[PDB]
Amino acid sequence: IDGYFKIYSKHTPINLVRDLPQGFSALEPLVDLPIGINITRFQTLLALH
Amino acid sequence: EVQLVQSGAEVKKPGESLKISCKGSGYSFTSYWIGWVRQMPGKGLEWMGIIYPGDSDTRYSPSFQGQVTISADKSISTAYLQWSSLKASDTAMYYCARGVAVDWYFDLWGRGTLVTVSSAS
Amino acid sequence: NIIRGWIFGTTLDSKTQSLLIVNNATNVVIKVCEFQFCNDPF
Amino acid sequence: VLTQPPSVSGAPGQRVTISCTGSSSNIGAGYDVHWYQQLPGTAPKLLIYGNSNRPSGVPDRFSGSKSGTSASLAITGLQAEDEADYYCQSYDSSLSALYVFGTGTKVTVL
Amino acid sequence: LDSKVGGNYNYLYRLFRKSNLKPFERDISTEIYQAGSTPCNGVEGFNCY
Ligand SMILES: *[C@@H]1O[C@H](CO)[C@@H](O)[C@H](O)[C@H]1NC(C)=O
Repeated sequence: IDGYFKIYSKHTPINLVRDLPQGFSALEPLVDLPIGINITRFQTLLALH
Repeated sequence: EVQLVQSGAEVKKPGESLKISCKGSGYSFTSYWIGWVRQMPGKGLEWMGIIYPGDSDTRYSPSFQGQVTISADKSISTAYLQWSSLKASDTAMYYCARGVAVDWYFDLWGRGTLVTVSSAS
Repeated sequence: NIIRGWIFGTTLDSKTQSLLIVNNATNVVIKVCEFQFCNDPF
Repeated sequence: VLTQPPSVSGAPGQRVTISCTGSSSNIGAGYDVHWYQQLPGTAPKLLIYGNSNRPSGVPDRFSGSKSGTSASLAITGLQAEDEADYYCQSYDSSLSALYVFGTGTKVTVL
Repeated sequence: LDSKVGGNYNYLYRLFRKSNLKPFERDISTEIYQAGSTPCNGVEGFNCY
């Protein structure tokens, strides 16, 4: 937004993995990147184990 | 011709002024970064400052602020070097060489002023 | 376990400047470099 | 501010790279590097500027190059006139100063 | 401070506004802007400036 990329983080333990648990968790701006780029797609690729 | 001439050898005492005429020709004077550079005898070149004849804009040096006087005369297209008070150790050569903005290098150098200043006359 | 590493970015194809938020070695590279286009990264 | 080898020796007919090793704001920051030929007993003469450009009167045997955080002046076929002193210098944004000059490199012919 | 005789050709500008620019944005990508609706494939295409 306005050219300043934003990242938020809130790590919370969760025992259940099949059904996503309820409850409200509000994230926090751990960093406010001034990347100054366009972003029009993304993905997530992990490592191999 | 494009040439920046200097003044002759001088021996004198600290405290008084030494005026140097470095006339500029063959280039648009009010459009080039003219400046002075000093070198200690047997040492490297150390930058003093560059002055713009258009606005007399001078950017001096950390290690050489409050020690020397610089100016220019666009009326006669001549660079002026002056001293409010000299020093015994100030015996060194001073070069008036014209640089250019962007890439910040001297494209042409003047002959330079060989000046010997000491407490003795 | 662990979610190991994370790869982001528009296209990684120089049409835009890229973006990358990998997590490793107790550091977070948030560099915008045009990283390798690979379907099996680390 | 720009460190340089105090004395570099070169035999005639040999090519030597005058190492202009610098900091991360003078050379490694992508800024351009310029050289002056401090001929002993006279004023320095421009020899290389822009890392690739050669001014009028500079023979093609004189050459310059940049290698990351360091710069090199390639001189081919050293002759009697090549016994000269060289100052590589560049621009420093962080020190406010327009001009920053090297420590110097005395060159002698063996 | 930028008196380069013959022009400092290092300062650039996007002459061909491809589209509207979002505030504080910055785009760094060189590609021929076709004005004749033809595949540029470089600069060979017509009106690929
Ligand atoms: C970002 O990319 C989208 C899709 O190409 C485009 O519609 C949008 O205008 C772009 N924003 C800018 C100007 O960077």
